[PDB]
Amino acid sequence: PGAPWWKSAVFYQVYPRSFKDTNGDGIGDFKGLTEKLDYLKGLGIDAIWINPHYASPNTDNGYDISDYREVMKEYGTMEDFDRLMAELKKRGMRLMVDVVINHSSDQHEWFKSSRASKDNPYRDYYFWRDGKDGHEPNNYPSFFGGSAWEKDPVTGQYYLHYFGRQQPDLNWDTPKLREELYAMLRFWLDKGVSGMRFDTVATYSKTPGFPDLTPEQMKNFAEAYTQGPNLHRYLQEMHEKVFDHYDAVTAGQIFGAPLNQVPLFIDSRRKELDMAFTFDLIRYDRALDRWHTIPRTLADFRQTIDKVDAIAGEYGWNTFFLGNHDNPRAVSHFGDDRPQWREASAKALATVTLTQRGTPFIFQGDELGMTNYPFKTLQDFDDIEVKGFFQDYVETGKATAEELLTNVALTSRDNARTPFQWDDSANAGFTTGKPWLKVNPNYTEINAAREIGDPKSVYSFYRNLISIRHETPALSTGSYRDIDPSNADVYAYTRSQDGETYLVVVNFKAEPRSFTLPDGMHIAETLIESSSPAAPAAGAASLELQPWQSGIYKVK
Ligand SMILES: OC[C@H]1O[C@@](CO)(O[C@H]2O[C@H](CO)[C@@H](O)[C@H](O)[C@H]2O)[C@@H](O)[C@@H]1O
Ligand SMILES: [Ca+2]
Repeated sequence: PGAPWWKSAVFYQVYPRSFKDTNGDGIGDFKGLTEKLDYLKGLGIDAIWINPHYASPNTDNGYDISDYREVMKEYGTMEDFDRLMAELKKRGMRLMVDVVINHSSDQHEWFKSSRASKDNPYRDYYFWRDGKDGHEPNNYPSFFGGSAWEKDPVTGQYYLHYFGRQQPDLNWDTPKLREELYAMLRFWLDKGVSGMRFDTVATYSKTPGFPDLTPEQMKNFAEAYTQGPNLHRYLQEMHEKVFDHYDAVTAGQIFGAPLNQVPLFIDSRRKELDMAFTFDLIRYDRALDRWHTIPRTLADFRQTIDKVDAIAGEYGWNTFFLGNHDNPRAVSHFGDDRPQWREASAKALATVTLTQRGTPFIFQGDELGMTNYPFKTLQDFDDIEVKGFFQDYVETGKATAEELLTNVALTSRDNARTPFQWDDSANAGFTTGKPWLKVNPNYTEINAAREIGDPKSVYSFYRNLISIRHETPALSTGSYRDIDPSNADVYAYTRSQDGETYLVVVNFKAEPRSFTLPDGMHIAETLIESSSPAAPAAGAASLELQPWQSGIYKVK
């Protein structure tokens, strides 16, 4: 048999708000993305995942939806959306949209009705509960600061919100709400959408009785919210009522779940989701409070990857990504973003990204080597997660504003949201007005127009890697094997399929290193290298590596 298209596709994540503005209001829009499809097509992209594009008050930039069937005013009209669809099809590309059904905006008609009275027909579309002992129903904290329970004076009860107070959680325990959600998914699927990424898919099921979390659970509340007892019954129901009738690919953002539970979401035999976005790797150096960082080495990096890969087993499938809209920039996070090493290391990371087993997702800008942004004050962050950390750690005296800044400058998701750098015109060609979030000053040296024609740019290296992966089955669907989980200097692994074996070797040190191939293995050909002065000799049994050198080889 053949492997589904999604297992050998290369996806690109577009955060519309920061991709391309075409009417100078400072916010990216659909017309801007449509206008750039040739750029994505030329890069070699097969499919695009776009962040939320529905009507939203934007308290959380698309993730607080006020109407699942209208497009966000800032991005355009349904007509623009359809046009995007049509233009992607002409290029043989597929669109994956974001599905945010753990919560809705508090401006959605369902919630406006729900909060009116305890007897309103929409009361149970959400979670309403009496406070206890003079305060909230229980000790549940919110991802974005303070309590997860908000009191509504209209009825005297509190409603639940794992996220923003303007993002009340939807009540999956209510059949009528589930059916409405299924009918809303068909509305988009009927328009031809090829894939759906499920926002915080592991938190749909709530714990009966809402008992207080234990002190330990409070330490990692994100994990506790992924343990609802009806989760998989609900995901299986959604697959049977909806996905069974279409040929869309499903990808779940399993945030907060213990890795050992991931197979329940992706084992194809369970008929739940097709693939998984996990966070063990991207948060491998993040502390439990989600804002401090902890020092890690390449040994920790590869070991996490091996664990995640082993979790897909035979019937499951993983996505692979080094960056997205909720995390710091890939080259700053995992590579070395100092001027003299940024390009070499961004190419190294590209080699890792495109040779991993699973479906890779390239986050907008990483193909250029975009970096974290030089925040100077807390006022430079738009992110509500940061305002939340201020409320929970500074106002409470657990940390000073300076300590918060020092740390969130390295972890804030806003590092990934500064406008895409198209060229060196005003605001790097992202807008003719004022960008909603400041463009990085390094756009003068890091921009698409400058890299596109240069054979040695980070962009060209990504383009070349994508081509190589597309022509080498082993690099998408082949087996994966880490050659030395304990080595903290050089990442080396093999990918194999149908008797064909490839070797990937990436130096993660800003110093020369050597690599001896497994005994019995010899280089056969060199497919590509970055930052290398000369390819190895056919038959080489070892490799000399320059600082941050990466290479893909066919062995024998
Ligand atoms: O970004 C912060 C925070 O939210 C997570 C889910 O736990 O991600 C998804 O849902 C959020 C709320 O809907 C969005 O703000 C975010 O953009 C979306 O990916 C995690 O990434 C993280 O804990
Ligand atoms: Ca615009």
